[PDB]
Amino acid sequence: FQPTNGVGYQPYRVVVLSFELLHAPATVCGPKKSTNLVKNKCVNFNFNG
Amino acid sequence: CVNLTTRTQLPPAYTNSFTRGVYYPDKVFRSSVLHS
Repeated sequence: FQPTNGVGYQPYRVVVLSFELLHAPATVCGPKKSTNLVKNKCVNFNFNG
Repeated sequence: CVNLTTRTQLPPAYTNSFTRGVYYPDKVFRSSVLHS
């Protein structure tokens, strides 16, 4: 590569993020904030995804 | 490292595994089911 090459020969860096959705303990997470746990009531829940 | 050479050379022995070697294949709780 030289700076003035055509877009065909221009470098495109890549950082593929291979997200693993297998069933197991989950450590990497979204920035969402947690709320208090509510029991014995109809709720919309999100437990670690 | 030190190479230990004072060892008798006999052929391998064999035995019967019976029903050992079964493990939990996954990390999900299930009960009163048969899973293939």
